[PDB]
Amino acid sequence: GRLAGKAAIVTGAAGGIGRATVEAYLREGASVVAMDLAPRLAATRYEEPGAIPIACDLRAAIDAAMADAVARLGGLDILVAGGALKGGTGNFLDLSDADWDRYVDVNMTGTFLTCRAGARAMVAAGAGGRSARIITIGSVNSFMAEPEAAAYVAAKGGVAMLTRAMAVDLARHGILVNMIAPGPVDVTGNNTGYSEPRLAEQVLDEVALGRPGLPEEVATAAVFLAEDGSSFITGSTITIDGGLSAMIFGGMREGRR
Amino acid sequence: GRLAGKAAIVTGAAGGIGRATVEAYLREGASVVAMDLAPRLAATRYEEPGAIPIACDLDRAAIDAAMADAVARLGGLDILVAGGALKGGTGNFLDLSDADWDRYVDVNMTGTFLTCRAGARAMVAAGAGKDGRSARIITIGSVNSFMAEPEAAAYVAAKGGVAMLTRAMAVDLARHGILVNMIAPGPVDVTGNNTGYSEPRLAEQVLDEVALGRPGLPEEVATAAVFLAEDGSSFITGSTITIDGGLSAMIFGGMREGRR
Amino acid sequence: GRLAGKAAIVTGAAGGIGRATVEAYLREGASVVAMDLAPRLAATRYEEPGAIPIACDLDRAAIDAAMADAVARLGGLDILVAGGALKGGTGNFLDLSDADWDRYVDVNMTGTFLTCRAGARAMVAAGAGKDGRSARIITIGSVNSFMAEPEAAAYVAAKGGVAMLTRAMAVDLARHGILVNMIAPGPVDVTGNNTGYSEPRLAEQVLDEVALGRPGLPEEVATAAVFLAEDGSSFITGSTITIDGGLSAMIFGGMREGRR
Amino acid sequence: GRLAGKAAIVTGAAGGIGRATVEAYLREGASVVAMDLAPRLAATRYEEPGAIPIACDLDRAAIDAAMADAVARLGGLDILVAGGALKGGTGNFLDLSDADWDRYVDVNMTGTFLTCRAGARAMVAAGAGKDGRSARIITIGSVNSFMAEPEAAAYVAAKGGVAMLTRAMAVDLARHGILVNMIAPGPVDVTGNNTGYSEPRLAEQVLDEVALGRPGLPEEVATAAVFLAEDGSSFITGSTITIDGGLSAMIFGGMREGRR
Ligand SMILES: CC(=O)N[C@H]1[C@@H](O)[C@H](O)[C@@H](CO)O[C@@H]1O
Ligand SMILES: CC(=O)N[C@H]1[C@@H](O)[C@H](O)[C@@H](CO)O[C@@H]1O
Ligand SMILES: CC(=O)N[C@H]1[C@@H](O)[C@H](O)[C@@H](CO)O[C@@H]1O
Ligand SMILES: CC(=O)N[C@H]1[C@@H](O)[C@H](O)[C@@H](CO)O[C@@H]1O
Ligand SMILES: OC[C@H]1O[C@H](O)[C@@H](O)[C@@H](O)[C@@H]1O
Repeated sequence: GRLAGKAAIVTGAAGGIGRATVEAYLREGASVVAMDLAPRLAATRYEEPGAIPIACDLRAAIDAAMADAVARLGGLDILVAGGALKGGTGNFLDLSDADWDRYVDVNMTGTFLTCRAGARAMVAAGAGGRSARIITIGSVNSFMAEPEAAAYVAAKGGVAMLTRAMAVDLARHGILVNMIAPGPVDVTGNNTGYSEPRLAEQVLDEVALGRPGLPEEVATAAVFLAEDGSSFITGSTITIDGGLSAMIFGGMREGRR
Repeated sequence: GRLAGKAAIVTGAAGGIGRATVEAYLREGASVVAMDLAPRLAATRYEEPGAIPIACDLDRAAIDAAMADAVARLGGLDILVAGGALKGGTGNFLDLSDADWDRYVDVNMTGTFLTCRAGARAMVAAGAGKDGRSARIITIGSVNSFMAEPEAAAYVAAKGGVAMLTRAMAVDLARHGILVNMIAPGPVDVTGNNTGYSEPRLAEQVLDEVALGRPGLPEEVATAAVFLAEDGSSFITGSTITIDGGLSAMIFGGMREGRR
Repeated sequence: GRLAGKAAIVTGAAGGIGRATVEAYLREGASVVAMDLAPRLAATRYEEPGAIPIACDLDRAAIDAAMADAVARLGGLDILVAGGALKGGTGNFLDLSDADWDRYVDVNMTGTFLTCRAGARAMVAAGAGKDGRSARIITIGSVNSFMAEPEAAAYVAAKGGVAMLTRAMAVDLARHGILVNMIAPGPVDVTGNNTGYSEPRLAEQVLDEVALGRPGLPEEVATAAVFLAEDGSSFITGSTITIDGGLSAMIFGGMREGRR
Repeated sequence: GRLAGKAAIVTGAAGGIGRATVEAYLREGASVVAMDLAPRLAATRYEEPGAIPIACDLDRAAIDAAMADAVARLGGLDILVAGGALKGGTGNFLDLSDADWDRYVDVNMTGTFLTCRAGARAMVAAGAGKDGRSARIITIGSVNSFMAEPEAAAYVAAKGGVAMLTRAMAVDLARHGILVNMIAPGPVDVTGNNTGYSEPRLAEQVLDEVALGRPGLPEEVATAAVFLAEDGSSFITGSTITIDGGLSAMIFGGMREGRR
């Protein structure tokens, strides 16, 4: 396997993308801690065996969970920071302090705290001929805004520049740092995530491939960015969006018109 | 003047860029509130007359109070320039403390959010759009909103936050007659002394990395704040004007003829 | 006027954006050559007086001849706006012919290169930088310089070409006192008739994809050509000013309140 | 192997990146045509067996002939890597000749267009999509697709062209079951000798501007060509994978701890 013998922590590991990443990592020979909220971990099953579940709460909690995870793995080669609150709130005019703080604190500051803890553990465990790997999960919303979700969109721009600042500062310490930017991803397991009629029409217009992605289609990039061969890739984004961010006036194309 | 009769609030108005913007706005016929920390306002003079100083503190209670007072004194609000910002690095990301992280995110990202939400609500209350013309929000980000300097992860992250906040604001506020854009400065000498980038290793890297081979002046950034606030810029929203002497356009600038 | 005493060439000067730029430049005190095809110049009127018409054809021989004549009549060159462009799509990439490819690349990419090389040489010959101020090259790209419309691969490719040409020119010409920037318009109605984007499916997609919910006017683009040509923009080079009503800032605009 | 049973054409297959890609593709179970100039193919050896060499001249007649022959021998086409490219600078933009311009645009932009149009038509003819899996076009651009090096305006312009071509292809070919992406390498040492970036001023600027402080190896780029060609990458189209050791992510790298 392409990750044979590597120690990995995946946060948000109960959710769609996090879950698909745990499974792809186990399948490629890694030892994997799956970190998420206690209830969620309780309620999930993985199609691959070997996952070490560890409950956490995306500051004291984060440090405790990360220390425990590194203790059980005997080190740390790979961090996938997949923990994230999703969803919109309404127009920016009515955006409350509580909604702002929740998205910024959970998504931006939570990812910072997790990645600082991970990076320090990687250095302590001797990162660097080969390099440790930090992988953040951002969004096409790290670059272009959806309506009525200013707190989530701002946080994602924060995560994108955090990723680049981390790449720059951690290069000397033998750690490579990159982001994965998914477009729409159906996480229902049911093919019902984007089935609301107006939403399904706009997916057909705005995504070149005309559909949402599956979690497995994102996890594959997390393997690519964790493997030995990706040793000159740092500070970059792998965008996984079926052409969403590449296209304008996609509603006018042949086949849609 | 190009801003004749418009009501403007400029935050960070004691600092270099904020100060140059207050002066350009007064020169172009606007009524201007200059907002900054009380001490700083006390210690500044403007080369143009008419500025209405109002002390503020980018808590949240403070921001609302200062904005309400500002709008009361202006009799409305057409233009907001959110220039308040903590600058500077801390050290390597490995040693970045919770306190430094929180301070940059809370002051630069959340402070800009709180100021812009207050501003936007005041603009709507004052009838933005009603005569066919649009109110204007202008945020000051940085080349660090797109590319990272070393040893400043908290500041760089916050600037990415401000860049996407700006685009989310543009999208949501278009229906309310408000246009929202960012100005992204590269290196800007704010000493008044031409000494801001004079440390020898730094001055060498400015010569290599900036195509024009020098730092900018605050006035060179203020000119874009006038452009983005004027009536003519009525189809410009969700965009960035980058003011960096070619920094973000160039790679291997140390190899160019004249440098090598 | 903001361009008082400056010598400017505007190419594509019969067309919408080029015409609006000639008029804004005359209104701001510049001496202006209007360059375009002979027939088109014959068929156009400007709402401002003073334009020096000069026919051209974006041969290479033609471009040099026209530029030499223009510079002779102006007595120098401070400002070039390279607005000449073939627009329009062809069909799916699978069926894109050699003739359509060559025509879009040759006219839009190479024609902009030839015009800007001639302009830059003339600017240096006329002493660009000598008075501490810089000459200015302004290219007209598109949102298609960064994101692709369907069924227009030749036009889209050429626009990405022009975007990178612009940056390469910024880097190489900084030492010669010339600043180089691009303007990237989104949809612009050039009918004078409010009928450019009136086909019903198209009008629906403009409402969905443009935050301001309409096409721009030529005048809304020209305003940036003045900003980029004036003395105050002296630290701005290698950049893009995007004028698209939020098109490139937004995704899933069809879902927003007021549209769904 | 991850490409087991797939038919691939790799152009520029004698050169560093193209060679490393042919080898990685053979190692992952693909049948591979290696396309390049006749002399170069004659002079190269691959560390893996199975390559089908086919001479070509990125010569429009030549391209079609070589591609028809390649598809005939493979019995179809699942994967195209368009790696053919002229590299190198010329001098300042002011002195850039028509002949250098045309050679870079014609070989790098137009040659990539002709190759990819041929490839895409073959892929459709061979039934791309029928089994629910998609054919794959991979273009080799550069960090110069986005930011300019000095003294290489023709090469840089062409790379911006190839970047936007890639996106226009992604958009138009999605309905035909083909995914299209670019790989953007930073500095890559293609000497086999660790001498590519050894000139002292250059080596110094690589240390300053690349976060990893070195050039890449061809193998470090080829790995992304495998990723983009495999079945798992089925939601990735219109994108860029940048492989540059942090070059495009960083500013003022010369100031970082360990360098200053
Ligand atoms: C606001 C929000 O939570 N957006 C989701 C998803 O709903 C979107 O489809 C996707 C990008 O379109 O971003 C996100 O992953
Ligand atoms: C970290 C920080 O505060 N950066 C400053 C300044 O020091 C830099 O020169 C400039 C970007 O280069 O950004 C900023 O305006
Ligand atoms: C194919 C083409 O020429 N595109 C035009 C115009 O049709 C579009 O509306 C505009 C914005 O997409 O780009 C362009 O200026
Ligand atoms: C001039 C030129 O052809 N640029 C090449 C290469 O020489 C550079 O090292 C690389 C990184 O700048 O870009 C390119 O791939
Ligand atoms: O010229 C300074 C330069 O720093 C880097 O090398 C790159 O990220 C460029 O984009 C930036 O412009």
